[PDB]
Amino acid sequence: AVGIGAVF
Amino acid sequence: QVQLLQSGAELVRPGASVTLSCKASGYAFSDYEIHWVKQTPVRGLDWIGAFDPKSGASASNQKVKGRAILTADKSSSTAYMELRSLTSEDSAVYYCTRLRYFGYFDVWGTGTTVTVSSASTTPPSVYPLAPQTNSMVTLGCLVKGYFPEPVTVTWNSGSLSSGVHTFPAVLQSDLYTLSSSVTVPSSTWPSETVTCNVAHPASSTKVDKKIVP
Amino acid sequence: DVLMTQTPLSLPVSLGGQASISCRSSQSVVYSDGDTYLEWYLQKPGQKPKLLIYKVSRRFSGVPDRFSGSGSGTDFTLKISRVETEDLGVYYCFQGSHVPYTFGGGTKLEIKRTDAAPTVSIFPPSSEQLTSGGASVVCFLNNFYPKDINVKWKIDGSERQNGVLNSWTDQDSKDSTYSMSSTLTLTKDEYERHNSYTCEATHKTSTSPIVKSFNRNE
Repeated sequence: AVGIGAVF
Repeated sequence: QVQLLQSGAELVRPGASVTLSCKASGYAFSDYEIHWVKQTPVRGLDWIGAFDPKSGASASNQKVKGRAILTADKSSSTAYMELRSLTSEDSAVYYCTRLRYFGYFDVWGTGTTVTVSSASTTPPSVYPLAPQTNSMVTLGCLVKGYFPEPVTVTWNSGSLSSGVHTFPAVLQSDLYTLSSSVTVPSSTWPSETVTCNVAHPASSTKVDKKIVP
Repeated sequence: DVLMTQTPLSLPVSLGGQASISCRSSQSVVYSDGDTYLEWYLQKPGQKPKLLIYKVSRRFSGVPDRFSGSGSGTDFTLKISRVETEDLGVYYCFQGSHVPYTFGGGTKLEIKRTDAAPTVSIFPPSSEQLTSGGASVVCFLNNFYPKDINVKWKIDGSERQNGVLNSWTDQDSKDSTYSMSSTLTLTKDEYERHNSYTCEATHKTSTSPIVKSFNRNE
């Protein structure tokens, strides 16, 4: 998965 | 030696809360998020939520919310998930697993079996099962009248691997019952001690029953 | 939200055969980094979930080459060659590109093997159970194939069908056989009002039943 914490 | 440790089981009254613990070892805690996945009895993985110790972010899937609070203790390298106002619809095995950014769920926890009921904890009553020649002896262990799931049954504290069948428990009138089978060479029994180890984490009870003729 | 339709629900394959699992998403699962975060997981009976495939076609460390993942847009495929007894379990596709992340419904791999007759063992109620008012007589029918089997209880020659509980193991991790326990539960008072207890198994293996017995007097 991407990770809920990676997009910022 | 990466590992994620969780409590064995939690019995929760309906409408109460539970706080699940997922503690990591063997790596830098803040470099991996901690995700929580709900497993339902026969199948179904369901992603509940996640916490990122690096950024402090939280997220949950929407069948649960108003009720899931995801935190983490970086001091103690521990993640926590709180689930409020529980119903029987929340009873399941909850797994924790780790995720590096753009990575994957490579390491999982043992899982915590959560049971939502008004009924009380009941430890099991463990009964020995003793009975051809030219044979191997099949022996048993009767684990009756416990609540809630699960129970772990081993033989010789894990030293008797092969020939062991643990049958799924059957629920009836708010009580569980299962049996465990083990087969050993006739030369070994009753010559060598064969002992049945029953563990019920919700009772925090552990019972040992030697199988005697 | 993003939806994950997995077919089939169970998948019979011969030992050494070829298996093919399909998973299909409601939308495209390409992420805003260019990659497609499609994963395949396996959960064996009584064990924690395990990772096999990530990034539609890439194999995780320690996963053999028999497992092959492929996908394009909304249609994804996991292929297992030369299926082993160790391949048994439920396989889940997983999308990790749009939160909330979602799993498929799962596909249960049931493997076909040769027929095996059950080994029957009968056990009288324990001394410890009787001294507290109860009496269960347990009958094990172990390592048989196929799954369908019938157990008949007889007390002093007359068939008894109430108070009997049946439960099947999952398919055996090692020899892909099934085992089954059946339990006739009595009070100590009714148990000691009869003498001979019989357990009768009929299975596709044989025409006449496999019978195990004991007598309370003996």
